[PDB]
Amino acid sequence: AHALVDRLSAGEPYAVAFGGQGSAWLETLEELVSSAGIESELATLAGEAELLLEPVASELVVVRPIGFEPLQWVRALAAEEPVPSDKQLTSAAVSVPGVLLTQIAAVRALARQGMDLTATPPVAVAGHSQGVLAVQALAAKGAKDVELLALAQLIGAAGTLVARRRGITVLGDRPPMVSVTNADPERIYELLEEFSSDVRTVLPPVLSIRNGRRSVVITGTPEQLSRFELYCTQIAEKEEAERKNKLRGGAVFAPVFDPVQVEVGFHTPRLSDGIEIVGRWAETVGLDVELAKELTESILVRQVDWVDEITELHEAGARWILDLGPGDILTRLTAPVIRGLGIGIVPAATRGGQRNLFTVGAVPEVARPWSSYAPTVVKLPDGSVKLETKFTRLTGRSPILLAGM
Amino acid sequence: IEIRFTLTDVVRSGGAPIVEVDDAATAMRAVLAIAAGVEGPENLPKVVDNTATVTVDWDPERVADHTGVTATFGAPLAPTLTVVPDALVGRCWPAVFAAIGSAATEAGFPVIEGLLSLVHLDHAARLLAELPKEPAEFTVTAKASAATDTEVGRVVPVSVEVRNAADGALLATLEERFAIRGRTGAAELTDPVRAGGAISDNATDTPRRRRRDVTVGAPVDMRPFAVVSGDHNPIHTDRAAALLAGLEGPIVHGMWLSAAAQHVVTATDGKPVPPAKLIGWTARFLGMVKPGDQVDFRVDRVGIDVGAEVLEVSARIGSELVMAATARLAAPKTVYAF
Amino acid sequence: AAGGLGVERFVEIGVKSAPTVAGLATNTLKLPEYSHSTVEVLNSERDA
Repeated sequence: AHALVDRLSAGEPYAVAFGGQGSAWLETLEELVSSAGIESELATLAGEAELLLEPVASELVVVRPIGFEPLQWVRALAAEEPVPSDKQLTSAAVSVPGVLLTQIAAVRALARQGMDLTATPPVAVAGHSQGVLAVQALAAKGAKDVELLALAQLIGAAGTLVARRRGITVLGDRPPMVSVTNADPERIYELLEEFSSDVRTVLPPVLSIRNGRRSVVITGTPEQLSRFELYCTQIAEKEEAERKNKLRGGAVFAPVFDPVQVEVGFHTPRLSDGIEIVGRWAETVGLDVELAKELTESILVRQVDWVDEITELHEAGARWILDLGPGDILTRLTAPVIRGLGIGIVPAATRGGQRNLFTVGAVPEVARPWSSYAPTVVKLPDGSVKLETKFTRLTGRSPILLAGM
Repeated sequence: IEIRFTLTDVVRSGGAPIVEVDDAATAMRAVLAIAAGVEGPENLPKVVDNTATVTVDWDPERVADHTGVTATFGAPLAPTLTVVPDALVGRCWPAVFAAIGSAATEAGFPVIEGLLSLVHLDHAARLLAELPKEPAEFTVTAKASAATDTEVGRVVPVSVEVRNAADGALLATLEERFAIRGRTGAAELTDPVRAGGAISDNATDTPRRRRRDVTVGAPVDMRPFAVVSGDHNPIHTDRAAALLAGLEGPIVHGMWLSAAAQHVVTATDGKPVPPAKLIGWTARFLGMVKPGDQVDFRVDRVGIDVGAEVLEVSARIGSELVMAATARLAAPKTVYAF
Repeated sequence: AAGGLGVERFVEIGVKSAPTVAGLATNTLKLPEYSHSTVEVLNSERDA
């Protein structure tokens, strides 16, 4: 008896969200296996992973051997001794498929208890970065499940072959993925454009993710990103001399800059040679569906305008959003984005938020629709008009006062 | 691919109930020939005659795979070059092996060589003052300088010349010496004796300087390096062949280690600028290495040759010495003002 | 910058004259060169 699903059926609508790369997936996958009492799906998913690689008529010569049997690494990690380094596990080749498996296993978990109820109905299914993959075949029939993992195996593979990290330095530390805070999307692109003016077409930084109002993410070659890092520092310091003059228009900006743990540039032209190869990799497999070409471009080259997409499905008035992504990523990214517009969001595979899911009474978490506190008009016995607010209601007077002077 | 063998039994001699076919050596060769070359590369030299490598092209993804196969971060290491001099060994490998047997081996040697008994002694890359670069094509020549036998077995030093196709000049010289353990000869005789050195005209002497304390993991499986390098030897892959050869296990490629310790010397004393700095490297394999191995390397600054710093490297897994390495490195580039 | 920015060493010679144009370089390495580069300022007098 799941109230939300029961709500979902008669009452308020729902939307599925899938997280992308940079989710710290392995520790979630390790826990998900340990927290799993049902191995039934993992039997077929492991076999089809073995199968689908063999018939491949696509090039895929380098990829298949560097691919690893998922069942072995898990059982090893369950003996508590074996596991490769985080640096090896975070590489797109083995990471991208593993992230989807964590998400797919996250789908099954809820589907175990309540399936008759916990079956299909979202309004829409949306995804982030490589998360758009697992979105597609979840909306398709169940035989398409590995096709995600199959395409993910292909996505991270070509992306790795085409472009991979050639250097890293403890300071910052410097990745292909960079994030700046507090600064306008226009201002960030300005400094971006200011710096990109000085560099060749081969290594420009570009805006990848716009996470919110003043929070963005710019990406490119780690070295060139480190150069953009220099200009923002100089401006920060020159504006410091401004702030200490005690002037507001003449005040320093207080942004927050710091890199990310992501190993390789995504949504950049540096992955452009990867699209083609990936496309052929799908058609040489039984993966044929017409969106394999569109997903790749969205993941590899085309940027992700995120806030606007999940908001669009949100402005459709769908009250609920779940995220089956590893750890939980994009569940909390979306929350202050929407905040008080009526949306509320439970991380999926999180025990606290799942406690809501499985009960009749603990379900209805619905974040406050600010319009709920919107002022109203009041009449009185002598017939005075009163503008109603949380202030007026208490005091019984107009919501205006002459402050102590 | 299948390998066949044959036995013969004469029980008149009870202590020798089994005596097995003398065609074994020639029979073993035909098996290796099918697997190794598959008649894919073909030139037909006798051991003395030059072994030619037709044409070789270096893709940017072959740069990445090798630099990704061996990586160093925790020590502030930043690999930079178009082609690491370690990448030379991948080009010259399939040609060198062809010289391991011959009529000159038929004359003075029994031609008894277990391939499982093959032991790599030393490997070195000497530069002609040219360094490898981007897309320009390479063509390699391999020659056997000598064929020697030792108290511990048969040794075949192999000289290798790497040339840029488009330009048509010799860029580098690669040196390999292999040890088969069962043979004796009148060709070249050595008891304990072999020697090699990296030497230069103008030299300066220095004092021992500790540079870096290195921590290097060995790969989980040896197949990834086997694919890139072109070394298909079942010793490093198949457990049945490794056990048959009486080995501790699926031994890590000594060649991977060679690029492993090098990549550190490349980035550490070499600093964020390795490419024009290391003009040569030599590597000696002291002991065998199993996968999943935590190995500690230490490079020191010893002396100076031709304005290039010499750097000595020692390797230890616990108490055991593993690799002895030495490299010629140019100093961090200097700009003078008066 | 056009030929690559990797590690550079700046050495001044002439013995006791060495600290000067190095100190000239040092302060110059600070103000325009704030880009965080690995650079070594060496003097014949001081840094021998």
